[PDB]
Amino acid sequence: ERLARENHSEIERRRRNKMTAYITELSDMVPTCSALARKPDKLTILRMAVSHMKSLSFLTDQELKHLILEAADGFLFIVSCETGRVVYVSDSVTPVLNQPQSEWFGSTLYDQVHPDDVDKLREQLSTSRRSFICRMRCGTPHFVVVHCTGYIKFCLVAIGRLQVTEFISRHNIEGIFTFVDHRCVATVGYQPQELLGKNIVEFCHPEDQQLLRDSFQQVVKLKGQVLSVMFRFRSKTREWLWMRTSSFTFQNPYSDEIEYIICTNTNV
Amino acid sequence: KRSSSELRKEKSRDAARCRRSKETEVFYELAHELPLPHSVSSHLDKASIMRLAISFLRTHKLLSSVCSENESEAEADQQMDNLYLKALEGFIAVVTQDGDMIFLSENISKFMGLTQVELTGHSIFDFTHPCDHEEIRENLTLSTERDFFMRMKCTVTNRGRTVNLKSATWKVLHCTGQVRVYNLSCLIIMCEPIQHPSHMDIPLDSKTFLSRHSMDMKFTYCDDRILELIGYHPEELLGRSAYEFYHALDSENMTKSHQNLCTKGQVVSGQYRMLAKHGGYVWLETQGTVIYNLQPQCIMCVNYVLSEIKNDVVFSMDQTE
DNA sequence: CACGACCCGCACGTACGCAGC
DNA sequence: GGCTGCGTACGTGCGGGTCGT
Repeated sequence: ERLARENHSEIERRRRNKMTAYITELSDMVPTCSALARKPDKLTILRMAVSHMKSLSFLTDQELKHLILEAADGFLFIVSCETGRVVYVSDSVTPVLNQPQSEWFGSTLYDQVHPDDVDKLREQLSTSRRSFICRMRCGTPHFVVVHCTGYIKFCLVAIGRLQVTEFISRHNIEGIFTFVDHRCVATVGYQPQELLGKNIVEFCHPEDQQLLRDSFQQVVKLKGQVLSVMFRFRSKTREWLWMRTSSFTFQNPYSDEIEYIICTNTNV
Repeated sequence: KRSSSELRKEKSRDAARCRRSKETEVFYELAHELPLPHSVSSHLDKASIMRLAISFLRTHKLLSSVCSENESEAEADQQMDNLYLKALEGFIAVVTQDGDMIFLSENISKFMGLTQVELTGHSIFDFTHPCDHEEIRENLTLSTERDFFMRMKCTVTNRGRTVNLKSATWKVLHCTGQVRVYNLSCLIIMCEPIQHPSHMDIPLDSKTFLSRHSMDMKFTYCDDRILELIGYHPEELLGRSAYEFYHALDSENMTKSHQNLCTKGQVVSGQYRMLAKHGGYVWLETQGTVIYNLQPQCIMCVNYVLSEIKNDVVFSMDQTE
């Protein structure tokens, strides 16, 4: 009994705060009140509200078209289920793909996707609703990654939308090359297989190699935290190269156990 | 002074009653007016009327001051917009600065159970799982494009069809959109729930394969269609953690995806690249979901493949073999 | 479709804050 | 300072809602 009175009176207070704040929220939303000299009688405030409201479900399909265009670089298209030929495409195809509609309208979808995707395409056209991922043209060839979302009714209706000097290496605790970037060959003129399967210090300079060893020691010691080390490095032109390598221990997000040392290797 | 008392508050009783009459009859006609059918717009809660009114009006505010009108009358076929609604799979949220959901699409029912009728105008943080409220909060203000995940309430469940608020199961949402401005701004996102592997509601391909891993992305199982696509036998990968195969330029983003997967329930990773048994890599997008008891047990992954294989260039000591 | 369990929303009566002949 | 028209804020009582075992 004596635990409801307070609870309620304060629930009520919450309601008053909330609601009167709703009113003063609506006040500065209807032109007439926001322009008006001072605050009007709540009653008259929302008299004005009704009167303005009538002066206009929630949005028209046109409005929400606009809306979801401003929510995704994307466009609508319709294609016959099992011939591939395009039937409709929204104009938004041009600001998304640079494709004239005279071009895109005639076409078959298969002749608009990435070649090796065509197989995957017909897989998604065999007779509920469907959704998948493909690559598409760009015109004026650099293709673009387009997510696709649609259904079946005869033909298929859907919407496509697009998602918006140095080199990198992975080692284990010993320093053994585990992964090596391809751009490495530009950096030090080496072929990854001439790097994989063996350590890194044998590429460092005789009077620097200790800095390497104990720096790796610190990297694993300094769990997760970054640290850089400068040293000299054998190119395959026999020539030596200075090197700022930034490394840090990767420990698994779940298990926080070592996986590999990630080093971003830069020349200075 | 009872002769005074009788004058004091009788006037107060019936006049305040008169005002209350005015008040009410003035509210339910606002509600009546609403875009909603009189069917429900009529017998509608008091405050919710205010919610919907405010929301509707603000929506038209930002909408109109996206300019996007002066040439509004002519632009596209109207049947195609009818279809524009339906073709999407996920709902649309127009959420303000302080997180007031001034527009949720109708499609929302199909996914969250809850309707826009119940939600339009309410604060987002009421409906979103905490521990996300701050992530969301970041995503709401200050380029302009947004892409993240959030845990929202759901009243449909795995085999249930319908449910009420009390039984709020958490459903994860891939949110992708922009942030338009009209002086203050407004977030505009398409949210799409991640489909569960056992409760698959859509078709896969031979082009799309499936794997199961431990909570540290150490494999447990995977079907044998791997070989045909990228050249690995499933049994070559069991004890192996997933990071040992990831290309480097991605594993940071993959770290993001994994720590999300732990912190939330599911993730959709970016288009990463994975090193084949031999030369080079293949593009890839994985949909990951965690399986509980109750305690976390497993992680299962719906792996979508995108392309063929830098065909020869070697990357790791696995390929060097 | 009962039943206290309640929780919610609702309005009523009223009490403190401001005009003015 | 009287006592009234004019309004927004506080607390309680009554009716129609949904759980739960």
